[PDB]
Amino acid sequence: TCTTGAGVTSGFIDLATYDNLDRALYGGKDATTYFIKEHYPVGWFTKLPTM
Amino acid sequence: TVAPEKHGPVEDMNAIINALPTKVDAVKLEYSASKTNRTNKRPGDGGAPPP
Repeated sequence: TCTTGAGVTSGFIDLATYDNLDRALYGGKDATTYFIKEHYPVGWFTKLPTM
Repeated sequence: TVAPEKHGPVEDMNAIINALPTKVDAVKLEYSASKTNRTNKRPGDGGAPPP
């Protein structure tokens, strides 16, 4: 492989690391994920100071 | 007068050989990641549609 090269593949070892504890904590079909933010609408309003 | 019998060393094999599939799972995950297309087949395109 490459030592000094800035490679992203080094994290594939961490990805492959997966045990019973990791299965219990992470994973799952219904498990939510980051990098994806759910968006919901909000009310339409305004504000202004008044004497 | 007899054919000599050859076997393994005095030390047990498993302690040296060991077994940990983290490397092969890392390789498989890297290959699966690289399976998806990562290059661009439309150079000189500008794939932003007009507003």
